[PDB]
Amino acid sequence: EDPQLLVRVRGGQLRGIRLKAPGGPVSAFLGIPFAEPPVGSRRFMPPEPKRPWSGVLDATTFQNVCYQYVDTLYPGFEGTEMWNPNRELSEDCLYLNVWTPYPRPASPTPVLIWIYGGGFYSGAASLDVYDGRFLAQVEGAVLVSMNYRVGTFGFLALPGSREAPGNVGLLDQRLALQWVQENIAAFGGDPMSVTLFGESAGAASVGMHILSLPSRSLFHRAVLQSGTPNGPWATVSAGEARRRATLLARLVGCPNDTELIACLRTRPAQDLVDHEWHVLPQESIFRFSFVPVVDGDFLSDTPEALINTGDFQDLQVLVGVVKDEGSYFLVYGVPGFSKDNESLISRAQFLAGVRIGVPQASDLAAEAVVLHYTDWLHPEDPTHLRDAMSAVVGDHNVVCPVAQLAGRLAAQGARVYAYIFEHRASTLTWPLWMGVPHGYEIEFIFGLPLDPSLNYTTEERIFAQRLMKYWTNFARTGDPNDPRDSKSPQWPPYTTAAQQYVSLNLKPLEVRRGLRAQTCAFWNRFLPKLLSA
Amino acid sequence: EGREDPQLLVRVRGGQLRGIRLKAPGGPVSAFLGIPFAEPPVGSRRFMPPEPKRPWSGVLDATTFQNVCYQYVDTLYPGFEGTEMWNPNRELSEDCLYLNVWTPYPRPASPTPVLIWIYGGGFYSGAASLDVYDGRFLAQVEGAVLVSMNYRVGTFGFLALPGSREAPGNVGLLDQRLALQWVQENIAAFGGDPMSVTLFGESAGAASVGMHILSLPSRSLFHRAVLQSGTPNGPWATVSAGEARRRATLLARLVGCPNDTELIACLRTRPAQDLVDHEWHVLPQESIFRFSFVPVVDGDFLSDTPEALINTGDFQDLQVLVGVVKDEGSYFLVYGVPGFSKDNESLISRAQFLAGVRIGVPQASDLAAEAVVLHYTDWLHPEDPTHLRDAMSAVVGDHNVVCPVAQLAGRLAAQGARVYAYIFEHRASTLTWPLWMGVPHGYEIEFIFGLPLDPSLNYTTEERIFAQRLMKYWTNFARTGDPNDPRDSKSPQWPPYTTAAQQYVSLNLKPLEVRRGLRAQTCAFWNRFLPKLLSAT
Ligand SMILES: *[C@@H]1O[C@H](CO)[C@@H](O)[C@H](O)[C@H]1NC(C)=O
Ligand SMILES: *[C@@H]1O[C@H](CO)[C@@H](O)[C@H](O)[C@H]1NC(C)=O
Ligand SMILES: *[C@@H]1O[C@H](CO)[C@@H](O)[C@H](O)[C@H]1NC(C)=O
Ligand SMILES: *[C@@H]1O[C@H](CO)[C@@H](O)[C@H](O)[C@H]1NC(C)=O
Repeated sequence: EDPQLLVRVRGGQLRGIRLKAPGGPVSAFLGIPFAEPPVGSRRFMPPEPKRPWSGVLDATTFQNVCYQYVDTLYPGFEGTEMWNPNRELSEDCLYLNVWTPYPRPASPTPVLIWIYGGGFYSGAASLDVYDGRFLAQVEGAVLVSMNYRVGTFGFLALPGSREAPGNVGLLDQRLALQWVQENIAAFGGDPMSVTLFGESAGAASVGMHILSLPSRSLFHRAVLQSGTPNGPWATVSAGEARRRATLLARLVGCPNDTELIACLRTRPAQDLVDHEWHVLPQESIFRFSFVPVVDGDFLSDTPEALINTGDFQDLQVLVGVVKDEGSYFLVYGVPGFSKDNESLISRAQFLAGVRIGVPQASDLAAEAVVLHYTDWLHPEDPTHLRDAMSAVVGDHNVVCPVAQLAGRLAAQGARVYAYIFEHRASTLTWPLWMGVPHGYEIEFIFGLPLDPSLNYTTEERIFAQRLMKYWTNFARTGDPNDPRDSKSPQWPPYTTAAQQYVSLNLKPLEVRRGLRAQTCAFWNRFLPKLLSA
Repeated sequence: EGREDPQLLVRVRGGQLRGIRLKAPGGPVSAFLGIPFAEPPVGSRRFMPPEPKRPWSGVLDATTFQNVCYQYVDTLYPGFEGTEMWNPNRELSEDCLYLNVWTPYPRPASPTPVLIWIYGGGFYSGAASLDVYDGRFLAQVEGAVLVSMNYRVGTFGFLALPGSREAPGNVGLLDQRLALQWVQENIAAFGGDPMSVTLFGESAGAASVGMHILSLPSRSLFHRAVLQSGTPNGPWATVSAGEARRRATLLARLVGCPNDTELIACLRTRPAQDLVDHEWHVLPQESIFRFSFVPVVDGDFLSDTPEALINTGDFQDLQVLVGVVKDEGSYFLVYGVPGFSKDNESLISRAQFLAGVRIGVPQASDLAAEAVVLHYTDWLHPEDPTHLRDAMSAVVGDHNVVCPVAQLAGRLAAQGARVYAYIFEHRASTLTWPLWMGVPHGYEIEFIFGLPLDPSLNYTTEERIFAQRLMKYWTNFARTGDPNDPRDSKSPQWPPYTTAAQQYVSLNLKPLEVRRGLRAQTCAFWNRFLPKLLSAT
């Protein structure tokens, strides 16, 4: 049997499987356990490293998906399903995946580690969209992706308790990073060049690893696609975590901290997920029930405090957003919107919609939002109100958090590269009015167009290769620029002075300045003053 | 009479007048300068509403300009055409309620449309005799009858102890109403059509025109209105009865005069200069574009606040021309905002921009002041001295003119008014202020009145043709309620500003260009958001 598929890690022996990528084979090792199954009395608790095993462990299928809510808004429709889990659901989910060139790389090759999104409430590394074969085959890189516990299982927290101290979903991630140090070299990977890269709740996670001192020993570069540790959706405070947890328990019959969590532990998983979405304080979209918590442990203070004072003199970061961040979430809450019609909306609906999109907003601040996004040359135009409602949601939750993060990281000594992803997929299945929705750069970063049977267009293939090389160049060097290309489109560092980012689309690189600068001043500088008065 | 010119002798309701034959570039005009229309408001009549001028015997000589209402005289740059041209050019006296009349020579045989000019000057200065208010060119070239009156300014026009008989305030406006009454009764004697009367006025004068639109007694004395770079609404044009009462009793304390009757009576015994020497001293906060004594919302001349009246009144039977210059703000900065001067480029620091905002927007709380700075800042270049300077000019200009105007045009329009709106974009080649100030507040006036037609004034040939075009616009609007030429559809047309399309025209040396959105986004800030922010603080 094939020696390229046979690898010895500190915990046993692994048989991977050889996979065909469009222009070569790759070695894949799928379903490697990195922690003891967090079932039973281990539910809600920090993971423990995997006991050693006997024999040769099979690593050729994807393991089960962490237990999570499964979307039903559009049953059968491909643009929603593609995010739904494709393996069975289980609490027994702490496994990771590794792809690598075939043959195994001679010299040590940079590692890329991918943390999926899904609002800390869903997701899985086994999605077709996260296929690591292309990056491995084409760019010669070693790619690791992990599962982490999501929902109540990953982030339910009674802070200061021992039985549920919070953030265990992040600790799942952290163990996989320790595993990559202890084991990746056996695959050819370089433990001394590890890039984290993730999207949405993934990017938020990546950020939280930048902001937690024990994680900094485990990676060297980070990529934050369309998400941030800061902003309104990614963290709660200790007080609010305790409130949502004690309410979920009441909503499932339970019942002291120990008595309280112990009863939850005796509850079939679906009984907890049935009531997940039911503890949110106000009516919401782009607000999630269970998410990281400011515990003084993993997060010593709020990410806002931490980015505002940290020293990032060593860091290298690549941040960015898509053209239409907020459009995806509008169909999941905001009346008037729907994937099936044009979602032309009235001024009444737009006023109502802002209270949803900005649930924490007072009366005064929600009129401040309506007066800002309104085109007063066409104040009743159904098309502008629609596009603006989406802009509110995208800017409040993603684009302006990214702008604040990029600002502070760069100011505090980091090398930042900022982008905006402006190409919509020809394959895409949502209506035209959503433009480029939240999450549809990923298929291009993972090189999916290179598979000929996905019916992507030829320039999309050429586009995919440009991005695949921007990222892997970042991973190699901390600079997305080819060190052998002398074609003028160069990607400049983002700075506080010049605030320059580039646009990712089919045309060559174009350098722009200010990342919705006037509009982010409104969100980042003024509205904080407004609510606190 | 004998050997007198028989086209310069005219009888009015108060007696006979001898006028004068002026040379204009293209022929002569008749001018009647210094016609009294009220009893001089001296002595016990100070602060009182005007009384109609008792008739005189003999033939009154009306060939020179009369006195200027008692007023503060600017002394910022002494001997510099920029400031002097607005400074009073006759003797200062409380005896000052006189008006002037220009008419074609010979006086027209048909009944000619009338234009009545009301000068700006912040309700604290001004005179109908300034060289830029010269009716000789409008009268000669467009064939029109121009009337401009003196109205009392400062304490003497607007100091008010509301509710009292001795000082009911707003008498400065009641002067203007008397002159409008006068034009009704006597303008036929000069060939004028008392059924085609158009008020038109700049700044404080434009404000005044607005008060006449909003006051029912004035509404039968005119038919159309042009408001240039000023409004009755807005922050500076009016004060509440409470504020006027406070400013008056402090001015009394300041000159020695601590029941309202006894207080006013003491003030009546005070040299006119004593009052002028102290009016700048009762403003609540360190400000610019804030004026001590202005119209008061007395419930009489103005039944409610201007803001209330334009929201709710009917205006179908109304035609209005409104507009603004490009740089409304720049002139006021050098009179207050530290960092600004006519002699250097006025490149300020971000520190000075925050200091400035607190002055330009003196009613703003800390939070509102922050919102303004947040909005006017260029966040790609938040410390750029050139951008900061221009932004500071734009804050004063939008707060005080362009957004009251935009609110006025929008509010009138929605309620039946036919509205035309312009932005005046040409800087006079003869301008003496520095280049950074752009087209300052007040420097379209010389072009409406036609001064570039005077060869001695050293304008350009294009400025001459330009000034002719504007005179046609204004007077066509007086004649018809429409600045467009009937016998000319080739040249671009000037559409009415409606709420639905917010259309307005540029006025520059190039042909009319139609634009949409009178600072649409930024006036949402001032006319919509900031009132709510003041409200909830
Ligand atoms: C689009 O469809 C949804 C559900 O079918 C509906 O609620 C919404 O009103 C529709 N929108 C328009 C603009 O017709
Ligand atoms: C691509 O299109 C062809 C026909 O044009 C079809 O046979 C094939 O199944 C399609 N593949 C996908 C992934 O849509
Ligand atoms: C311009 O001159 C005035 C007084 O002469 C001064 O106060 C101001 O600071 C100067 N501005 C600059 C930019 O030099
Ligand atoms: C106009 O120009 C002439 C020619 O130089 C000059 O003598 C005169 O003083 C100037 N007058 C004005 C008002 O500029």
